[PDB]
Amino acid sequence: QPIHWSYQINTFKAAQSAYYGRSVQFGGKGATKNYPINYGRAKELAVGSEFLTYIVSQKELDLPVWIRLGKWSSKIRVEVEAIAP
RNA sequence: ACUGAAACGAUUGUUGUGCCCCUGGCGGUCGCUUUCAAUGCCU
Repeated sequence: QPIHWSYQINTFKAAQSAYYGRSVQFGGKGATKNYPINYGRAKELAVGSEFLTYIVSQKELDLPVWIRLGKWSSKIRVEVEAIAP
């Protein structure tokens, strides 16, 4: 559940590793296969955000206080409390 | 296969080109090197 959230729209690119770069149309010659050629804009969930989840288990659980999520393996602080009986 | 695996908004570019701290201006004005003195004493 999102408790507090914001979005950033940030561009991402393909690198020109060679000294010479041609902008090629996607599906053109030398570009005929589905790969991230050219550029795109990602609407990311931003640092200014907080989400709430619940884990239910039948045994005391050594939950990691850091996790990674998504397309770019991005860090989340997990702060966790066991809800007492 | 975490709505997954990899993922450069990049490449190039001179805040540039011209420009007299310039013009005018008397270190000027006033001012006695002055005041006193035996070529002297004797033949």
